[PDB]
Amino acid sequence: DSMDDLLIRRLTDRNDKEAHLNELFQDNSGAIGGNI
Amino acid sequence: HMNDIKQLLWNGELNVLVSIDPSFLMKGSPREIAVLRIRVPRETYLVNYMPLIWNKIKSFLSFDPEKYFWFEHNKTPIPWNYPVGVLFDCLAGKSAVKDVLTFLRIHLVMGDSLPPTIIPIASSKTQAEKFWFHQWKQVCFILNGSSKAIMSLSVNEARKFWGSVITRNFQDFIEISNKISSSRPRHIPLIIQTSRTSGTFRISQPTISMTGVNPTLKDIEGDILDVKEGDVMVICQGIEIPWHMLLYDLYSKLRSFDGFLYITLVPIK
Repeated sequence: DSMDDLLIRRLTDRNDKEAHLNELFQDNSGAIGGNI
Repeated sequence: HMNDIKQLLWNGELNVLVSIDPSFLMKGSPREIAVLRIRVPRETYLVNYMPLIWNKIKSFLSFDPEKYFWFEHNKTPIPWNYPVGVLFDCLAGKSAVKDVLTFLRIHLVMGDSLPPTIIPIASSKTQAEKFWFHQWKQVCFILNGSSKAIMSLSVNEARKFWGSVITRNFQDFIEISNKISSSRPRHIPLIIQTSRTSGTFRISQPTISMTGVNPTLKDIEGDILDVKEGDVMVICQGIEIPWHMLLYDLYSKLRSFDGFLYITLVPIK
């Protein structure tokens, strides 16, 4: 759980950092996953 | 818990700057045409964005849609058949009025001499799905000892599985992936890679038995370190993983969307 807590903490931080300035990458705002 | 962790991985996402080499465009076409600024999940393939790319440059192409197409990063060929997050980790290295922008720069290129080991971007709209499902078939076999679980899915169940990757339907993905295997692994589907950015890149898929054992990353140091090593940081899903971490836990929680657990080795000093 503390290991799981470590995972969650680092993954949440990861997502936050990688999400920074996402406003500059909105060309596919309606299709995040791409298309068939 | 597991699902909360998997939800974080599913929500994983990167800023990606795609540039279309002029070789594809008509001399004189607008700047905006050769550039796309998108958000791409860590758990997907770059090739899932070809439709988006083609639709934007169609009217300005420099040819009638025998050259090959592939992606590049800083003039270096980058394989589309690895999850985007895994490609990112390999390029990021220890990285795991002024601001730090975290983004992935990708360039679409063409040519006649296809680069070594690079699988070209196909016109066949099932290229990714076919490759991806084949990844899961191997995974099922590695985890269960047989591929029976995945072969028993209905045709539409399998399509729905791939479909969740495009639509980002977490519930469907979790539903099917768990069905393929929810028991304790006979072997661990593990791929180990170094950097495509620095040094001589290498990748391996060591056989690791799990029957009756519960190894930690340190326990399999023999598969991770090389002969010369007999100063390495383990990066999985963009984060640092401690050596005492249990391999079963790591796999069951941090494996990528193709069923394989990927670790990236980066020098500490």
